[PDB]
Formats: sequence, structure tokens, C-alpha cells
Amino acid sequence: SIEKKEEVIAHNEVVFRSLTQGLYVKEVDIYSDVVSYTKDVDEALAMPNTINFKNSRKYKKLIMNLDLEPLNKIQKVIYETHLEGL
Amino acid sequence: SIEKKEEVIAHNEVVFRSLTQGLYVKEVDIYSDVVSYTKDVDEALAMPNTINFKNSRLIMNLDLEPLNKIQKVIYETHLEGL
Amino acid sequence: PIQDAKPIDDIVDIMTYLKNGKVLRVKQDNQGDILVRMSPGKHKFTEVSRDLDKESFYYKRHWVLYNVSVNSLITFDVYLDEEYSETTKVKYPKDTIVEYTREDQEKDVAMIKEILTDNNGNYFYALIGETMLFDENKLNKVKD
Amino acid sequence: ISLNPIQDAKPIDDIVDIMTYLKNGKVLRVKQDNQGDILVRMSPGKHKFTEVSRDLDKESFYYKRHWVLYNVSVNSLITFDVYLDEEYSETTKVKYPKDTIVEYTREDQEKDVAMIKEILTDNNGNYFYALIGETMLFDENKLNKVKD
Amino acid sequence: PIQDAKPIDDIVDIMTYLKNGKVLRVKQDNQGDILVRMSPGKHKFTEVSRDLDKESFYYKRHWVLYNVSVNSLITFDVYLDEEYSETTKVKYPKDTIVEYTREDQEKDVAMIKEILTDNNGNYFYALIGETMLFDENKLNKVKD
Amino acid sequence: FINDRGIKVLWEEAYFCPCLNPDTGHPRVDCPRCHGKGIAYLPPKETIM
Ligand SMILES: [Zn+2]
Repeated sequence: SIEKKEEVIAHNEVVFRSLTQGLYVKEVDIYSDVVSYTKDVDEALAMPNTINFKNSRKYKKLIMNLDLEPLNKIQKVIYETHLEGL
Repeated sequence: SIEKKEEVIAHNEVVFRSLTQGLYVKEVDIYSDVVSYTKDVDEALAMPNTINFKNSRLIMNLDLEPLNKIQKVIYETHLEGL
Repeated sequence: PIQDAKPIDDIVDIMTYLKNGKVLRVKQDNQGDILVRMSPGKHKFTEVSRDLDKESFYYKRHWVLYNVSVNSLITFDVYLDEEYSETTKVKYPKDTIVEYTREDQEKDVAMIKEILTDNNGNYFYALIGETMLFDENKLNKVKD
Repeated sequence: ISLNPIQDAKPIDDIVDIMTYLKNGKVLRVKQDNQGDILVRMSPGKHKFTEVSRDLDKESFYYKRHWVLYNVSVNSLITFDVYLDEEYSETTKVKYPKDTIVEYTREDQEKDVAMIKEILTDNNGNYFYALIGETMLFDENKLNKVKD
Repeated sequence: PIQDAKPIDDIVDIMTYLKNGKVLRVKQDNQGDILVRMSPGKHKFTEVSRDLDKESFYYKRHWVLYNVSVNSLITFDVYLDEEYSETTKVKYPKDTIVEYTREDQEKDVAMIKEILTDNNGNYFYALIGETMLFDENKLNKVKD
Repeated sequence: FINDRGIKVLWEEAYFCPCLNPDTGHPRVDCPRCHGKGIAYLPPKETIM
């Protein structure tokens, strides 16, 4: 018996994976081309994607790159209340 | 999909509800008999759901439905592919 | 052949598509491409957006009012946005002025109107006022 | 002994038909709330563009309508009720037009509400009104229009 | 039937009630209801109050002067305040425009003037220029 | 007279950008609507002034 359910979003950012290598980007150069890779979601390069930051410019040359696979990362907390009788 | 998840139980407690009105207990008297009732499920008077507490005083009133209450908070992350 | 472009000829069709609510894409000369739209709800009015890229989880189109003129619509090229292909990878686009030698080895100027290709990417061009095809090498871009 | 019914000018409600008439080249007539009543035409010949004029009358041999380019707006057409020139005219500026709801005095000294469904004028210019729920025709002085 | 409304027809009666000092209630169009009164004491002048609710231990009416015009009195609806019922719970109030089908299944517009009810709350309406009753379902509200 | 003496000019109205941080009450450094200024603008309108 679920009584109350609330869903909350902690973070919302975009992470880019290479189709071939399967790694995540961690760093880029002056031209925004990749300098490094990392196989860790927590350390990967991130573009903020909360509502105020949509339609960015900093990573246009990155997004257009076909080898890269953008991924929308979302972190959530949900609260579930229960009643179990006597 | 789910990349990482964990469930932790913040609280386990016993809550008191009137059998007639259905309003939960908000405040009580000197001997834990009710003086105020409230409709709120969560603001209701609550106590830990542990055996020792029961031996330390459900006991006091008859228009009394001693209910158990549990809280689940869940931390999860997703990687939603394109 | 390639069907990257499907221009609309009649404005009546454009208005009909606008009544259907589908987004349009209108070209501009030496200026940024634009998208056009009819507003939903009780009040119907034209809206515009300078955002070209596709709607996404990281990219949302921004719409605002404008008093668009039919003169731009009737004159400029118009397309259905979703059906549009960003580019056709050829040396000289359509409506591009080139200099070519006619069949009698006399040189004339012309503009290009054709899209044909084999399965390897070799392209051919047919000139306005002409019938046969001309290669990428044969044509020469006419400087402004 | 009266003139045949006189028709009211129908405002065009849908944009699609208005553009269709405009593409054919049939003249439109637009009323602007702020500034004026104007005609709209798409240019003749191959050099296509929209034109606007304020010469509000039939093209008499001694009355040449003059046109100037203007960037007409879509929203202007939508918000402002528009007519076809061939209908909108001084031929009828009836006080209560067709489809208007009015309060009219009945024989039983009761004021009932009814809609005008047909309009015609006698030779003297008095407008005869046909009303829903009534057989005979009614006169302008007898009627009352309730607004809001 | 219900007697929730007892409108005054003659202004002479209104003045007579005002001389008696009883409070009035005057309706307004798209505006707040108002109460009117004659001042006591040596000087007699009209007073008004925007407070509608009944006088109480927690609620006291506030009165002020005003140069009221007879034109509002003679035109607008007027009632004795204490005798007034706040509302009559029906779908379409009196003087509300509705569309109805006449006996020959031809549709005409009308405004409502009737208050009749059984003891269960089922209501019936008689239209201006009409005799027989019309149900809540039969009538259709005419949009402004 | 105004059209005779004036000069042709573009006119755009002003409105506070949504990007304003709700807590500090101050704007994002760079967003398309406003490039660091705390105020956005509407599409241009043509006018003589
Ligand atoms: Zn901003």
C-alpha cells in the first residue's frame, strides 16, 4: 500500500560517449576537440542542462561530431510513504 | 536504464488514529490521552516502532487504532540513451 | 538523383500547411535561416523562431510574435522543416552562376538547375537554358 | 410594392479563402480599428507583391484607384474583419443587419427577443425586417437593440 | 415556486421606504452590489455602504455620503435589503439569453422570466414571448 | 511633422529575462536572450523618430 509518492530531481546534465571507444569525454582542447577520455560517469565531462541553461553554445563543435553520442543524465530522489495496519 | 540505486529507511514509527473520526493524533494530555486531532498523516503524533518502547508505554485509549508507519527514500540514477 | 529539396510553389498551400500547424523553414539572402509557425489557442497569430536545430532534451525552440509579411513568403523559398535536408554536398549549388563552353566551343554564362548522382557520389549539372549535363570540372564559378 | 431583399456584406472569417481570393487577384477591403478602411490587392503582372490603396469607391471612369506597395501582415488579416469589395458598399448601411438579435414589441404589450433573418426596403427606403417566430415584417422604429 | 426576489417598480415607493429609513439594495452591471440609506438626524442626505453582509458582533456596516442620482434608482433593480435572498440556485438566471426550439421544431432565441420548482429541486423555465415551460436541458445558454 | 523631421530607427521593447537566478535576483552570464545583461528584448519594430 503506497500512500504518498513524491519525485525530485537533483541534477540534470548531458554526458557524451564515443560510439567506437565507448568511453566518456573528460577534457577538450582550445578548439573543443577531445583531449582525454574516461570510463567513469562521475568524472565525465558535463554540460549543465537545468532549465535555465538550455540552448547552450560552448559545445556546438562537440555535439555536431558524429562519433559522439550525447546522453541525458538525470539524478532523482523519490519519497514513498507506507501504512501497514496494526 | 538504472546505473546505480540504493534504498535507505529513514524512520520506522507507530502512529495513532481515531477509530470514529479517522483523524490522527496531534496532541495529547498528561497521560497521552488525546486532546487534539489532525487530518495530516505525517504530522500525526508518532513514536519509534521498537519493542522496548512498547514495554515503556496503544496502552492508554480505546478509540485508538495504533498504526505502523515507515518512510522509504530512494536514490537512483539513469542513463537514458538517445 | 537526390530529393533534398521540396520547395513549395503556391502560397495557398503554405497557408493550408500553416492552418495544419506544421512548422515552416524560410530562407534568407545573406542572413540567417528562420522558422515560422501559427500560434495555438484562442488567438491565431504568426510566430517565429531563430532556432533551427531539432527539438531535443538539451535544445528547446524559442517562439515569439511577429508581423510577418506575405511578400517574404511569396518570394523566398519555403520548405517543411522536418522534411528539409541541411545541405546537398556539391561544388556549385543550384541557382549558382557558372561559365561554360557551348557545343560549338563558344563560351556562355549560365546558372545551374539539376541534382543527379551515381551511387559513388559523382555529380552532374544541367544548366539553365541547356539540356545536356556538365561535370564539376567543366563548369567554372562566376565571381561576383 | 417594395424593393427586393438587399444582402448584407459577409465578413470573411477563414484566412485560407482570403488568400485564395487574393492569389486570384480579387480585391479585398480591410477595416483597421485604429487608422482607416483600406483596400488590398496583389500586384498584376509577374512582379508579384501586395498593394494597398485608400481610394474607397467603385472604379469609375473618372475615379482611378491608385496603388502603393505595402508589407501587409498576416495578423492584420486575422484580427481585422475583412470584406470583398464587390459586396461592401453604401448600397446598404442598415442599422440592424442580418443575424442581429433585437428586442421587439409584440401585440400583447410584451417585449420579446428575436433575430433578423431577412431584410428588404420599400421604395421610400424604410427597411422591413423578418423575425424568427413571427410571420409579418417589422419596422426599424418599432425595434430595440439590446447591447451586452 | 420561490419568492427570492421582490423588485420595486415605482420610485415613489422607494422614496417612501427611504423616508421610513429602511435600507435598500441596488444591483449593478459587472460591478459590486451596493446598499443605500437616508441619513438620520437634523440633516437628511443619502448615504451608501459597500458592506453587504448582515450586521453582527464581528461585522459593522460603514456608511458615507454620496450624491446619488435618481437615474440609477429608476433604472437598476432595487430591493429591501433584509428581504433579499442572496441567490436562486438555477442554471440560467432570469433575464438570461438562451436558444430554444419552438413548437414547430424551429429554433429561436429568448430570455428567461419564471421561477417554478417542485419540492425536490427540479426547475422549469418560461421564456419571454412564450407560454409553456422549458426544462434545464432543453434551453441552451447563448454566448455573448 | 514627426515623419518629416525624424530619422528612421529600429525599436525593440525590453523585458526581464527568465534567466534571472531566483535566489540572488541576478542573471546568467551568457544566454541567447540576453548576453549577460539582466534584460531581454523583443523583436525589432520599425519607426521614425
Ligand atoms: Zn537571459
